[PDB]
Amino acid sequence: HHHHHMATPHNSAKVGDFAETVLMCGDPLRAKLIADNYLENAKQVNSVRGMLGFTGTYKGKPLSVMGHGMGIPSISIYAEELYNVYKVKTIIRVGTCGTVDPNVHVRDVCIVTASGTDSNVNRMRLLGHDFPATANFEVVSALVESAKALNIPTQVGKAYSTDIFYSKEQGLNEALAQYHFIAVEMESAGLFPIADYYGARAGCICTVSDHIITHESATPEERQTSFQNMIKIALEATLKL
Amino acid sequence: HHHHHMATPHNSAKVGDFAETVLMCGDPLRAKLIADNYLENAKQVNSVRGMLGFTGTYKGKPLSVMGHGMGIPSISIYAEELYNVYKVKTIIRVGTCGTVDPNVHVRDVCIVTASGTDSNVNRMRLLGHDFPATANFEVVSALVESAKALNIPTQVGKAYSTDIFYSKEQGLNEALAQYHFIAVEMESAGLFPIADYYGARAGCICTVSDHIITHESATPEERQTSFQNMIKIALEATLKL
Amino acid sequence: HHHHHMATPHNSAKVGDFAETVLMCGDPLRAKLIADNYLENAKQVNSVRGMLGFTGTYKGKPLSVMGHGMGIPSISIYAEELYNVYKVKTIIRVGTCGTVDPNVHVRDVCIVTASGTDSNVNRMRLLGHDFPATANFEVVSALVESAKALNIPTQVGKAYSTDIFYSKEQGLNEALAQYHFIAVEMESAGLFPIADYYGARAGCICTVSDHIITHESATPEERQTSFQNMIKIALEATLKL
Amino acid sequence: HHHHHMATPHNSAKVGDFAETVLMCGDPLRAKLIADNYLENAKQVNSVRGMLGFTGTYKGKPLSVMGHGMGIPSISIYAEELYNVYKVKTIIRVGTCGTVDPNVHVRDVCIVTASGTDSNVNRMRLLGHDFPATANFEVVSALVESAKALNIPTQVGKAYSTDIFYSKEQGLNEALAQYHFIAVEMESAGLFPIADYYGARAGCICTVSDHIITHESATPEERQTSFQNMIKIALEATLKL
Amino acid sequence: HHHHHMATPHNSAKVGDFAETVLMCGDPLRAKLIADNYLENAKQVNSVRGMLGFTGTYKGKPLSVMGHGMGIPSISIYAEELYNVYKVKTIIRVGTCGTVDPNVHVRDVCIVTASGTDSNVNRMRLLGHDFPATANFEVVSALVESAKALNIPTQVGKAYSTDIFYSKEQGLNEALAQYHFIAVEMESAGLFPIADYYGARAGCICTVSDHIITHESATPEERQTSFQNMIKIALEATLKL
Amino acid sequence: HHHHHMATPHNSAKVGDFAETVLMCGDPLRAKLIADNYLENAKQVNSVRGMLGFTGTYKGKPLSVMGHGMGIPSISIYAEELYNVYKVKTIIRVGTCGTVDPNVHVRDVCIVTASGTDSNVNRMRLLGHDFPATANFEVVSALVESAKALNIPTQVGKAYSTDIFYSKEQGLNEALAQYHFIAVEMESAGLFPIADYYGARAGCICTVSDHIITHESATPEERQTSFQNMIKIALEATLKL
Ligand SMILES: O=c1[nH]cnc2c1ncn2[C@@H]1O[C@H](CO)[C@@H](O)[C@H]1O
Ligand SMILES: O=c1[nH]cnc2c1ncn2[C@@H]1O[C@H](CO)[C@@H](O)[C@H]1O
Ligand SMILES: O=c1[nH]cnc2c1ncn2[C@@H]1O[C@H](CO)[C@@H](O)[C@H]1O
Ligand SMILES: O=c1[nH]cnc2c1ncn2[C@@H]1O[C@H](CO)[C@@H](O)[C@H]1O
Ligand SMILES: O=c1[nH]cnc2c1ncn2[C@@H]1O[C@H](CO)[C@@H](O)[C@H]1O
Ligand SMILES: O=c1[nH]cnc2c1ncn2[C@@H]1O[C@H](CO)[C@@H](O)[C@H]1O
Ligand SMILES: [Cl-]
Ligand SMILES: [Cl-]
Ligand SMILES: [Cl-]
Ligand SMILES: [Cl-]
Ligand SMILES: [Cl-]
Ligand SMILES: [Cl-]
Ligand SMILES: [Cl-]
Ligand SMILES: [Cl-]
Ligand SMILES: [Cl-]
Ligand SMILES: [Cl-]
Ligand SMILES: [Cl-]
Ligand SMILES: [Cl-]
Ligand SMILES: [Cl-]
Ligand SMILES: [Cl-]
Ligand SMILES: [Cl-]
Ligand SMILES: [Cl-]
Ligand SMILES: [Cl-]
Ligand SMILES: [Cl-]
Repeated sequence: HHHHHMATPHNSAKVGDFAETVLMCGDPLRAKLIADNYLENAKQVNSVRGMLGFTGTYKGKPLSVMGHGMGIPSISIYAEELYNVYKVKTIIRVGTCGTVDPNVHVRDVCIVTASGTDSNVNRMRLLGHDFPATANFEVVSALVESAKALNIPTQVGKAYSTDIFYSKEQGLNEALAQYHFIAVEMESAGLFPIADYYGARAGCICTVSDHIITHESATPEERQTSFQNMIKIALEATLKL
Repeated sequence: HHHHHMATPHNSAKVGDFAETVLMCGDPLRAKLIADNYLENAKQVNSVRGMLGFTGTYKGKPLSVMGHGMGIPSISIYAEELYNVYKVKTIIRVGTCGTVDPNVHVRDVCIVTASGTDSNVNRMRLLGHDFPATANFEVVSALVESAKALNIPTQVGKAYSTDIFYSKEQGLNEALAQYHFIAVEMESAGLFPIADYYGARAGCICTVSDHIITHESATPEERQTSFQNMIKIALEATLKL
Repeated sequence: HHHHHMATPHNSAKVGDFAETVLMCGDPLRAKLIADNYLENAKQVNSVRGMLGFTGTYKGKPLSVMGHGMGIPSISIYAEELYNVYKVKTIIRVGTCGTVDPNVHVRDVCIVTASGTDSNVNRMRLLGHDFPATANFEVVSALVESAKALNIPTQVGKAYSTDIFYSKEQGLNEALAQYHFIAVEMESAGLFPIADYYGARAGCICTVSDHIITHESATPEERQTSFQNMIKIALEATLKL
Repeated sequence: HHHHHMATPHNSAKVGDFAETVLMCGDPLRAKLIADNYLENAKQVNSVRGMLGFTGTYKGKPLSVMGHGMGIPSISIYAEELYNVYKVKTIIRVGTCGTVDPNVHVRDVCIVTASGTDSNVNRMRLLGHDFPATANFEVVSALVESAKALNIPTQVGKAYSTDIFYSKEQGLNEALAQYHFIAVEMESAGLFPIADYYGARAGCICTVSDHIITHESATPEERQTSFQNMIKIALEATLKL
Repeated sequence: HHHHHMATPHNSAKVGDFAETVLMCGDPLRAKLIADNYLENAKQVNSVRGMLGFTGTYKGKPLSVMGHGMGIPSISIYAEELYNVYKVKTIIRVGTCGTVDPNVHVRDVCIVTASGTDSNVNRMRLLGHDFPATANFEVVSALVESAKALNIPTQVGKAYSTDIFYSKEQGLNEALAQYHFIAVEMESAGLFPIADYYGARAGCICTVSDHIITHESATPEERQTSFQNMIKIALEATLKL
Repeated sequence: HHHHHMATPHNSAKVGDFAETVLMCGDPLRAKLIADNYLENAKQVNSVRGMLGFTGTYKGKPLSVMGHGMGIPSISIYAEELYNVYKVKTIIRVGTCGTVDPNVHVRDVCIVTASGTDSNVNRMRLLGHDFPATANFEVVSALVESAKALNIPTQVGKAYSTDIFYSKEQGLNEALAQYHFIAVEMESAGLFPIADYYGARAGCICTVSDHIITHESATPEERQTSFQNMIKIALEATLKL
């Protein structure tokens, strides 16, 4: 039939169709790959706007995975709905990033403790002041401990979520490196304050695809291996959450 | 084969695969509907991240149509690439919007002359000052004249592009209405300054899906009819551009 | 007698003494020149603070012309009063400007679609966000069509209204040129949002007196000819409004 | 002859035609009244844009008086030129103001020690920080001592220079009163930093025309008497400067 | 002798007189209490401005303790010097705080993951953007694990470092509670970015003295017991760092 | 006994223990030196946090002296309490400063008319606008006249109160010098608006310890002599207040 129930303007899943724990990545096609290779009992629960989402189990524990699109405004829509309408308790963003830090390398796995931003969305939430987009400590710890159990080294520290992929901003990379921001992406800084609003949990893990300073770049095969390592860390972390 | 050439990180189209004129809408599935119903000579030229794009002709004139995702950061990626890598000259954003204006109604067609925003991306381009995201006059005029020839009434005026769909901002709707902003969406304010940077052209036309104040809402069938009217205006406008 | 009725602190005209359409220029002595050479049935209706204003007819249609002084705060006083107390419907600012754009030349006529600014007055109107000072489309179109009928070429695009004539701001000219701002003046960005507040119309047309980058400068005779061309465009446009 | 030498775009006076000490008021017609009633040896030195200026002597000492128009951008043009081109050393702004302070009354004379503002012009001068627009102490003291010698009571304290005469700003009056701002005007905050830039001196004295809270208002005759008291204080102060 | 060597304007300690790990609290008299009750091998190494500092050992491991005064500017001076001149590697701020969170109680121990602020110091470090003042994960984890081993419950989450103890800011407490800020203090947000600049580590642990909403307040004896619990957690954590 | 009455969280003095006039300096040990050498009838009235305060008489007139610590947040606590709880009428800050002005020299005495800042505390008080931290004119005049009677030359003008002693800010010194800021310190800009809030008086006098540009620096003996000159000016000024 040409029409289905819509719980939100952006998601056709019914309440109850999402697990309490959700992995989100920017690319919905990567969400499908995760579901098709790591979940059992899996069903597709959303395809509105092509933003594929799936619910199943990982090692028997309910888990959903869904795309979030690119940028703070896009993840904010999807995450707000997940926490509010779908009653999700924990979201882990899984993704890729650039780096400027001189001691972070392509293929490294970065576990995000907090994320800076050039967006205004968090100033709007705290009377114009500085509101740190901060990962939940239990989520950070679950990711760190899972990586340790898997013998996968990790970088742990700050990300920077920009609204502008194609930066023209003189001095930005130098400041990010001086203060040891390890990951440049476009979303985490929008996710963490929404989790706070709902009394819920969020974190982020990313693999470095490109070094913005040295120009080093992971090949497609290296990116696949990096994502496999990262996704295994995230999946194992969900068992602790 | 498991790998194709990538002209950008987000688009597998080769240079030359996009026409000089492009319609963009947020929903890639709507881009497909536009291509499948209004273009001839059509081919799919991108599917990276599910962000479908197509190139063909409308009444014999080359025209592309592609999704842009939700929010300023997402459209900025895709539009920057279209102007820079693909040498596009004109982008018309086609979409839906809310309204707060007391004399704008659900199903109305809004032609955007400029768009306000709560994003920082334009302050970053003009030394922290106010940079109006302004549609190109030839594009605005082409849309206005096409609607006149089709006997479709239009509202012509300002939009507001927000980073936050799920607004919690007291007083925003009252200020938007007081100054007669006619459309609330999430993208135009990011598109117009990129067109300026490249010495190129952009505009936006949107149909009102929801009245944010009165709670009126277009049914699915009404939204389809509204989109048909709007897309015909946009398509006819491309013949003048 | 040493005292006359004052409808506002800045204007001795009685309500009804201003036509529904008004041209405003910064120099009150230029307002007098316009009245003395282009209006019939003309009377001086204000001289408070030397800010001369006149009401008569252009080709039989009621039209006023008045000075506005230099800068956003000055035009804001006079325009607020015109719309609020005097019930004016349409104001066209007529003036001179500088340019930094590499393809705009001294003596060019610029029709303003929107104006940026370094003033805070528009942030104050929209909860601290970006509020584009946007000309009314009917006014822009009337100016464009009048110039076409007169065979006078025009540049159509963005202005920048600064609070600081004597700029010391490194990088400003480069950013303005990069984004193709065509006119540098001091007032339009304050006028357009006031028109919006009152549900009324405004626009601006300016002639380039000086190229800020190349140092080219119109002679007094060239400025007179430029103003004659511009004023004829504006006057003819009022017949359409 | 239809053309005269222009030392600046806004002033036809030749260098040397302005005294080292200048009184400026917003209304050029008031500048004429001051010249015609208090100066000897007087000549009109500017009439561009109707912004009348005069040079003569007060009690034998060279003194100029000129209008400055309304608002920070207007006074900034004229004062920048006076200090830079005309080599002026001291400017005293003489004007009218409103008040919100519960212990300041209509007809009071206010001597300004510093002026707040809603303009961005001073942030632009100090890397975005707070730059207090501060009167020169010798000027303040000369005004205070002159008023004492004339037995004229004065209020001494902060002004607030707004870009928006027609305020719509909730809470502004309450904050201004809480911190004992004594005068509301539109110019001093732009004058004092320009004097600083040139290593020169500035101050301001104003008479209260209106109480913004109680709605009390000076009659025309009361405003004349107030201005007479204020101008005598300013004139006597110039003899000390 | 009336004069001693000064390695910095604020500290008479010689380089080498501070251990690589330092506890800092606002009250220098509390620093003395910590040294006199928990350190062996202890000596006073600074008394400039009364800002007492001490170096000794805790369970044999070198450890310093010093006051930092109240507010971001004060801690910034002392911490900058400790990392830069004294080559410190790890600073743990130990202190007291208020809370607004409905589920945080007087006497609770809060381990800070990141701290918001109303200061501009971090915007100045990151081109005007949002720079989250973020604790080092190893420090956070050491505090969490030490509290667990001591069977002391802890709250783990965000602090807010204000410049204004005596807040008059309507809506601040409501926003802080909505986003589950657990601790209100005046310093952590200045410490963490300095540690980042030096490639070093910092964290913060605080005990709740007052509930800002309910008005509950710890008695002097309760504050002593709370501080004893907190200091034992911090001291044990230093053995892991 | 291990516990005393606390009128505030930071001051054990009882109401009435502070005189209506107070000198404050950053270093509490310097407050003690002032009390021990210039006051009679003196008693120590506070030692909480080591922030020594004393009350006695100078030439028979009640006078207190107390430390304020370093930075705007610290002085704000102590001064707010002094005006609010202790009913103080006049505070003179006495301190040291740097200078960048080319005509200000080490050992000079600077009397502050107003102070700029990089803090947000004054924007928070005036709806986000520019609120000049302005000394009371009677206090400034008392300091100026006292220095004259003592034959001590003074510089009179603007200070700049920074949150960051260890500046890394390119261009700051050049802007401060261009606009003739004479003193760089960390506190005055926080004191003056608090005095305004309470309808009370404040000022500041400082001696130049270091020239930030030329690197000149006062020796310890020169700083002692400078402080003696400055404190005598301040003490004599209190007799006029
Ligand atoms: O260098 C980078 N900058 C910004 N985002 C990045 C970068 N590298 C990876 N991403 C991630 O991939 C998308 C953009 O291609 C964004 O969604 C972001 O999450
Ligand atoms: O009320 C509205 N606010 C913001 N965006 C809207 C609204 N109505 C339609 N859109 C449009 O649809 C997407 C969000 O659903 C956004 O991409 C925007 O373009
Ligand atoms: O380059 C320019 N900058 C700013 N304003 C200008 C410029 N050229 C012309 N005007 C116009 O003339 C007055 C100032 O002389 C301003 O009122 C503005 O409208
Ligand atoms: O209440 C007032 N607000 C703002 N400016 C005022 C006020 N009263 C007097 N002026 C003064 O008069 C002009 C405006 O009429 C401005 O130039 C200002 O200097
Ligand atoms: O509610 C509170 N607000 C701000 N700082 C606080 C609060 N409670 C404790 N502190 C802490 O104690 C000092 C101020 O008394 C500050 O140094 C801060 O660290
Ligand atoms: O150059 C300077 N910058 C900032 N503060 C200074 C300077 N010189 C003196 N002080 C003063 O001394 C303390 C810092 O050492 C601050 O409290 C300030 O009042
Ligand atoms: Cl992805
Ligand atoms: Cl589905
Ligand atoms: Cl990049
Ligand atoms: Cl769409
Ligand atoms: Cl494809
Ligand atoms: Cl909404
Ligand atoms: Cl003009
Ligand atoms: Cl008249
Ligand atoms: Cl210029
Ligand atoms: Cl006047
Ligand atoms: Cl003349
Ligand atoms: Cl008003
Ligand atoms: Cl403490
Ligand atoms: Cl010592
Ligand atoms: Cl509080
Ligand atoms: Cl001191
Ligand atoms: Cl005591
Ligand atoms: Cl410094």
